Amino acid sequence: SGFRKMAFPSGKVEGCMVQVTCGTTTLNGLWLDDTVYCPRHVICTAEDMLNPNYEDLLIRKSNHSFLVQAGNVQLRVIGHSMQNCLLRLKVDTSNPKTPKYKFVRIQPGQTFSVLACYNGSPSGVYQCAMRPNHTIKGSFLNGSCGSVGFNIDYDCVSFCYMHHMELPTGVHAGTDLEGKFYGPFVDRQTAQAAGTDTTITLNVLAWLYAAVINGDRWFLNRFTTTLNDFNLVAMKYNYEPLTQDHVDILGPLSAQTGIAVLDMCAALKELLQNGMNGRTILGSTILEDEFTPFDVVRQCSGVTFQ
Amino acid sequence: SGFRKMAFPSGKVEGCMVQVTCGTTTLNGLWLDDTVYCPRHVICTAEDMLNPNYEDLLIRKSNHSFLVQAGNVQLRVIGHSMQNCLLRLKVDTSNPKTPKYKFVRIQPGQTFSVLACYNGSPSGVYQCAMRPNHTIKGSFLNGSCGSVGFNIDYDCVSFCYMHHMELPTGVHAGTDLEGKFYGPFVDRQTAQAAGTDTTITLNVLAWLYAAVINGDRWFLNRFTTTLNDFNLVAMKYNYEPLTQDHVDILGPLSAQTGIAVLDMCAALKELLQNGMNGRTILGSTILEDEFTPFDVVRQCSGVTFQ
Repeated sequence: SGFRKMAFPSGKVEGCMVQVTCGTTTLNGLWLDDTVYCPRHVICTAEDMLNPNYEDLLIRKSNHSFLVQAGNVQLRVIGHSMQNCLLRLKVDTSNPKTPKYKFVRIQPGQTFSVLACYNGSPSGVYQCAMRPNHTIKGSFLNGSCGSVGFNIDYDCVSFCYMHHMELPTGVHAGTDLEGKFYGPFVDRQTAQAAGTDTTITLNVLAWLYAAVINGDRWFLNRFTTTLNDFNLVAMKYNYEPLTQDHVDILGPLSAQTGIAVLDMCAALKELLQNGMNGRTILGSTILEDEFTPFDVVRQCSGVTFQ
Repeated sequence: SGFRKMAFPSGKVEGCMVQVTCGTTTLNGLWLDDTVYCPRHVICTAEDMLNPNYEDLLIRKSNHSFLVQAGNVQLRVIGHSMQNCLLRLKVDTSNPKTPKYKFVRIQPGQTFSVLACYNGSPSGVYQCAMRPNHTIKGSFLNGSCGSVGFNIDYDCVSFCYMHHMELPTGVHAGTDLEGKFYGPFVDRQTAQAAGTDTTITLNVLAWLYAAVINGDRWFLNRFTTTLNDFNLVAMKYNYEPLTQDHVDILGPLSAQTGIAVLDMCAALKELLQNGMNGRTILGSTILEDEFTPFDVVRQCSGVTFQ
């Protein structure tokens, strides 16, 4: 029982963190086998960030312009190249702690764990979701550029995010591990605001299912709804439109609880229209949208508390 | 700038988790140097255990009775004993991944990270607090017994909790690493239940200081209060009584912000009596109580772990 915003154990990622410095700029890098990945803006001074031309800035660097350190130990750079917004540095030694891994680009609304680091040293791990507008909703730790986001399946680490920039509203922007930004953001220190954001409907429904599996049914009702009528209501509350695909993804949770998906949608519609009347669900006074259906299945019992 | 709920990097603890099996009962154990620590109820019946006689049951147990597995390696048990509600199994191999560590007994209100584990394999990590009623609102499923809670200072892991039981309300109970339960709970099936709980005043105050440090300061006012008058109000809202010792613990945050603790208490009184009137504090609509003064100091000062 219980339900928490839990992250994946971070050990496999801890053993890959390093520090990368170019000039007076230092940030975190990810060391896998014989390569170190980091934001290309490490080659930029705050000044450069106003209107940088990375091709021109990088051609002026040599392998020895980069100092990579694992702890207090320097790793010699023997090659370098830029891949989109990432710098790939080949080093002369391999990381024996490299886990089995994959690079994946996640979709908005999906969740991942972030190992926040400073100067190549881990400070903490937290769980978050890629917002529909491609930003991450929490507050990052100072100097966390280069810290990465990941999910773990069995013993394979799927890296999906590298932190690059800080946004005006205080939200954060970054890229996947091929160096492509999530969202309409670029690595230039200029005002760029996030598009409008929405509540992740699929996740809110997943979470209501978690509450039922854990024994609570107070918010259910005797009504049902069509997908269309649900969207007509939910979209008035800034919720992402719900699609049949989303409905299909909720199949397993629906089968485990005996509550048809559209019946749970009728419950959510009422919660949006009438509020929670001072009550809580899974300890929260507001509807939570940072747990995917997969997160709920992984954390909750496969046996509903009837 | 930067502040959110985080767990400590779990790598150092992941390297200490093992699976301990006695017949049909399998749970988790903590492997440090040549000793494996685990809940003594690992030696109990099949899916139940009403009033077991532990000292008697241990007699009919040989070292060979205990199957300990670290990853895919069997660890040969060469000794066993009981220490309060824990079993200490001596194994023939000292854990190569043993971190610098200490065993500490935390106090109510204090926080720690929990590494949820099943079959000796780490599954997730989250931050939680020891509730004033000596239970933790964790997230645990069958097979999680033996999972541990800890804090990390520099490179030293302070273990403070080992998981043993789930109570009727879905909250959790366990012991320190000397095998002594937190609270009046016992490792047997009884009618034991969690007592009433209170909000952790000290932590709510620490969080308001975190808010101020991060620029969220609309709730501050020009007044103050006596401790007694604050408690008269807080207690009506089911907040733990604030003591002079708690006021002292907040000294570092009060000094950093220049806001006297009793002045912050006056701000909190106003929040409890009038609510937020729509506004938010660090993005929250409610007052958070699972960040200690130390968590705030560590996070807002940028500490990392080696």
